[PDB]
Amino acid sequence: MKANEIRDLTTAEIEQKVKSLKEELFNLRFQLATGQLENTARIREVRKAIARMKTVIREREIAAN
RNA sequence: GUUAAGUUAGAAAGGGCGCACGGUGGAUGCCUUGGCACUAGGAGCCGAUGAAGGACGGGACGAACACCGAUAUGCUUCGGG
Repeated sequence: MKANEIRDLTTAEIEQKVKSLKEELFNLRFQLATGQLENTARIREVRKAIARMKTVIREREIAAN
């Protein structure tokens, strides 16, 4: 997964992919708060995903600049 | 069993001296995760590309330490295991 963010398209698809898993994160926090989420570690790994694959965007932008 | 007058062990409310067994308390013994004085070498600055230092906040519960900064208990990317 540490490579796919570079391998796939430059910037376009990562954007709505960010918004999609941010949707997932919001849903995860809501089910956590109401006390129904089971697979907890999902909450960690989605945030890790967000961090890494917007870090990729930042480094790509600065490198291009 | 009476006179009569003489003589003395006897006691324990409690207490004193030793003996035994306990409590408390943290002395002494032993130890060290800290500290002191120094030797040899490196280094002797940081800051508007925002410092030193903080407040606030981040974790599958929530406080505190430590780490971190809304990419928040971390990440990408060269290595070592």
